[PDB]
Amino acid sequence: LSIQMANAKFNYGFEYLGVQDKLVQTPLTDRCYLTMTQALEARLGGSPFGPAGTGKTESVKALGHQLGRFVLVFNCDETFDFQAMGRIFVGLCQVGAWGCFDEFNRLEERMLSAVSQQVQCIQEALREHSNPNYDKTSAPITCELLNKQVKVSPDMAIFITMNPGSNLPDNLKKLFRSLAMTKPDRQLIAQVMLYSQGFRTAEVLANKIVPFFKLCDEQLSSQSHYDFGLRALKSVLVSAGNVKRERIQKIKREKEERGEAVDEGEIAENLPEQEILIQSVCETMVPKLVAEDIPLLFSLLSDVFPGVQYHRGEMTALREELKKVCQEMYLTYGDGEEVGGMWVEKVLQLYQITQINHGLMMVGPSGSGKSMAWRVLLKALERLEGVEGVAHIIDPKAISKDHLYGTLDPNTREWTDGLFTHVLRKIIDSVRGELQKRQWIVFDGDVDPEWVENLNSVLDDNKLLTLPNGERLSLPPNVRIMFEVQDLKYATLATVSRCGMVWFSEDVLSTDMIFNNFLARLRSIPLDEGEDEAQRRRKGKEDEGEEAASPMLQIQRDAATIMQPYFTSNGLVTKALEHAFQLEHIMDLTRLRCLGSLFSMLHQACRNVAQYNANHPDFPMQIEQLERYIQRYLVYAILWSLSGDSRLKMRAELGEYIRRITTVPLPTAPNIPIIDYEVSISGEWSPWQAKVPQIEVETHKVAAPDVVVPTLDTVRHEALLYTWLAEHKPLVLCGPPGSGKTMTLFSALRALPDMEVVGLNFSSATTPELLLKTFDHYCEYRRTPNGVVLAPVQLGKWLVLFCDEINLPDMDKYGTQRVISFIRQMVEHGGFYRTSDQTWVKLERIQFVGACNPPTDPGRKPLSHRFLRHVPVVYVDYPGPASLTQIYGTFNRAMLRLIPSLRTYAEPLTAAMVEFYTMSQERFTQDTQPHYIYSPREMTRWVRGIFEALRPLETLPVEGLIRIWAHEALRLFQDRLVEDEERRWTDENIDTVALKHFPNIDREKAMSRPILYSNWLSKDYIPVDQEELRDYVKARLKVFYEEELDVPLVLFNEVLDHVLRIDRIFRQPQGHTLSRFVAWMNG
Ligand SMILES: Nc1ncnc2c1ncn2[C@@H]1O[C@H](COP(=O)(O)OP(=O)(O)NP(=O)(O)O)[C@@H](O)[C@H]1O
Ligand SMILES: Nc1ncnc2c1ncn2[C@@H]1O[C@H](COP(=O)(O)OP(=O)(O)OP(=O)(O)O)[C@@H](O)[C@H]1O
Ligand SMILES: Nc1ncnc2c1ncn2[C@@H]1O[C@H](COP(=O)(O)OP(=O)(O)O)[C@@H](O)[C@H]1O
Ligand SMILES: [Mg+2]
Repeated sequence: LSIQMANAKFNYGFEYLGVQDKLVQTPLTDRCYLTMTQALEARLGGSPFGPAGTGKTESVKALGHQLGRFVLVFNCDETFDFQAMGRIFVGLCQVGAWGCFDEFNRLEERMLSAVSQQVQCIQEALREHSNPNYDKTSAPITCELLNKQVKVSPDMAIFITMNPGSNLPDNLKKLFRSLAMTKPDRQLIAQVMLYSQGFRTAEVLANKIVPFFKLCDEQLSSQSHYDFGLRALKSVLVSAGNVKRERIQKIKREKEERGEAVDEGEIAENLPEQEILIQSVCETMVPKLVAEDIPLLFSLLSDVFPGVQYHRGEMTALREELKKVCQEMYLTYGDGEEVGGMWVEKVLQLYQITQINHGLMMVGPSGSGKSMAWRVLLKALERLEGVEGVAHIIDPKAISKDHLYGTLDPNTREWTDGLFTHVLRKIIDSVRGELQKRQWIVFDGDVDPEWVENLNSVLDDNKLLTLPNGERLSLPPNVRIMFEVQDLKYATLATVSRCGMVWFSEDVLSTDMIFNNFLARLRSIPLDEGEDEAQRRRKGKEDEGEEAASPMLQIQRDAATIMQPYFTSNGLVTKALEHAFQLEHIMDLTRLRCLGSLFSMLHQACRNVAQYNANHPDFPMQIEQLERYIQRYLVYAILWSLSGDSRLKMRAELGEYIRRITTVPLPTAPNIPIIDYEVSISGEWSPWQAKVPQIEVETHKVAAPDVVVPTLDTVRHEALLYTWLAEHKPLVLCGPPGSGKTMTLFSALRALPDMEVVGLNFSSATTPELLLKTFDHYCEYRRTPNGVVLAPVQLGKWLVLFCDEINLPDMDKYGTQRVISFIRQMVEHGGFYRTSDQTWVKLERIQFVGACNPPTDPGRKPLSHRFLRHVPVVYVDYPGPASLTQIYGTFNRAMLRLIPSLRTYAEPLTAAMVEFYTMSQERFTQDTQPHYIYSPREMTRWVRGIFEALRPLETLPVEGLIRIWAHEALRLFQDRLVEDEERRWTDENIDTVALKHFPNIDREKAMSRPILYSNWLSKDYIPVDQEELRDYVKARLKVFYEEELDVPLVLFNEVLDHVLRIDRIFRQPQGHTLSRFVAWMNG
């Protein structure tokens, strides 16, 4: 066979090509064939250049296959095996075979230059053929490849596909003929391909569908997972042909069951082709469509296909099973355009995608029901198809890639299966008849290009996991690999293309569905039975005769009945949530975080009523008292769940709004926030300030009593702490530095009897290994018939992990914190995977409680929205004036117990320590300088300061106390200042505050301007004059010259002061050229 075109005359190399994709011979394809064959006749190379997805490489492949020549497409995107490319060029030259480089532009410059030199040598050797004088009876053509004279066959050729934006290297510009494949002719491809599927009308369908894809491309919002190129269009047309043939066979079988004669042409003639194509387009696109783009897509579809609509296929059996399972698991179900219609549609789309593809993804935002949709689908197909459904949930970023896929031991060769490989091997072996069962492996975590490299082969049509051990695991047809991801920001397009997709937009789960789920869970789940009765929930399909499973069920049912009016679609909770979303919060506010926090608080409310009934066995709670209590608690929990993450002013704003919209009475005191009030066990409100005792501290522990001085901010938060620890929810506390989250959390946790606090401090290098080490330290694994359970060694104690800085762990390159995802999988799935043995282990009595600083701070990072959904976040602002006054009044009263003559001045002093401090906090801010930061840590450092000036001294006058107070004020606040006028303001304001709070104390004796305190001159820490201190420091400096460093150091006014400040800080506890000098002097 000889294939000829214009001058070119090739011979057909009879190479077996299999069922290779045929290309519609469009005008651009004909032009490309013409120019490429002309170049090959001239022995020049071919360069079809153009935008991405314009048929370049596959047109070259089509031309090579038309002449029967072996084509070898070389990719040029981070997978370019250079070490084989010299060998591959030698093979191409010797055997005779074509080589095409897809996007040769994408090569790095070194790679580009080297391959360019190789191709230049080859093409010069090929061009040496073209001269006529060279007789080929004796012509051993050769080229220099791999330092060898390799013979070149004439049939061989090389093509280089380029992407403009550009040109070829200057080496090959003279040698390669270029062709612009700028725009393939979509209409003719669609026409020929639709006519290939048997569509009676193809010109109109092609001329409609082709502009529609372009219209979708421009109009719809840009998303990575969308694809409206020629590949997607051709896949849509194949699916349309399949739907058409299915309809032919449906009508045929319907007639055959009855009494009729069959002829395929008659049935095919009378059908709507537009409806079939539209059904295919919708079935293939709408699952991927974001909720914002679906009505735009339907509008464009109506415009391009007028008077044609897509009626969704009715799956009555699956829908009934879905209704049954949803009623079983306290989930709202709908039949479309109802409460929960979109979610039902999405789970049905998930079923379709699982049926078609063997790999799929769910790409909603956090809190859209993708995990619940998948679970409901599995448990519904359970009853529908009579096949047991099993789920293997893996958080892939939590585990390392090596343990995920198993690593070959570099020495003493032995294979250790990874977790995913262990699951696949277990399924393939089928020790328990796993092949009979249906198994879905769900990667429930962020997807990255690193851990999906081995999964690319599995997700593709190969369905073969290749391991470095050399074992090739074939995926059985029962296995389905699924993905849950909040987003696909860092996913390669290669991964997305292989997988089907269902986008679960956040407006698939309405607030009404979550409220219905909460109330249904309240009405049927006893809140004290826990996990022992959790199995029995499945024993009864309706639990008849078990309405009074406990008094807990009855009381919480009454509470739910009381709460129903406020949980409506336009109730108090909905409006409160909508307003709260307008407020700015230190952490990103998610809907389900607020809702889970509120549900936990209401759970604790009904628990409190149960406690009241237990403590009043004779006359338990009446329904009126219950109504008042729950009505007030709902407002209290609404505030503390929504505005709990905001400043006091915004909490007051939300309280004002609730006062505006609510019907429940609120307190009748004008200048008190609602958050300051508690709901007592009786329905009436009561201030929190009544529940905060005034205590007295010992002098021994005056500045570090690890017991928190009870203030308002401490009697509130601890209550909330308990309300969120009874439910085992992972509490988190945030706030500016020094606020007191760590002490408050430690005291609240240690106050409980059962809790065992384990103090972990997180940092940038912390990983899952830290938590695992803590578990091996305090906890242990035990085997049970249910499975492996991790438990604390101490029986009957709830072990809690304090994660002191949850924010600080560094993100990976792809915006995921490993330890945070690990904790997320624990708190959500109630366990993790032992990687060493590759098996699921369940936590029994493990909890997490975190502290943070706001994410705006430099070393911090924002937390994952999948993780922030579980944790309730509280914002501990600074204590403020009254709280500071109480906290440090107790400390000053303890401090003055040393000298009994100044006890009466304890309270006048404390207010001063507050007032000036607050004034500084209002005058100097972080904007002026980054280090102008004030907190209660200053005040303790004030207290401690005075303490270590008062501890050795046997007695003082009040003026001495004022002088020490002023000295510590200057040493803590004046030193940090940068500007001289600020220092002068501090000088004047210390005097103003002191004389305001200490009238009839003469200022001249009490506070002379040159305030210096030193311990070198005398044994005690008492004031001294400037000249004596100058002389002592000068003598010691002269000694220092000839001792450690032999250089002159001059003493001026502004260096003696720094020496004294450094020595002072050396004398305090936890006190953090001149530094070396003062360290030497003080030893
Ligand atoms: N109610 C209080 N009673 C006593 N001291 C308090 C109180 N509130 C705050 N403090 C002081 O606040 C300082 C900081 O408390 P601490 O909890 O130890 O730091 P922190 O809250 O963890 N700050 P950080 O961990 O950096 O975000 C300590 O010196 C406490 O004495
Ligand atoms: N069909 C439903 N009807 C009612 N409530 C539902 C339904 N589906 C989910 N919910 C509620 O919404 C919650 C979130 O569902 P799901 O756990 O599947 O979310 P998700 O989007 O996967 O979240 P995450 O980002 O935490 O992984 C469920 O715990 C349940 O409270
Ligand atoms: N003339 C054509 N006939 C049929 N299909 C085509 C034609 N041109 C392009 N295509 C399709 O468009 C897609 C283009 O991808 P490909 O040619 O591999 O990369 P690029 O076009 O970016 O060089 C292919 O899936 C191919 O099937
Ligand atoms: Mg999920």
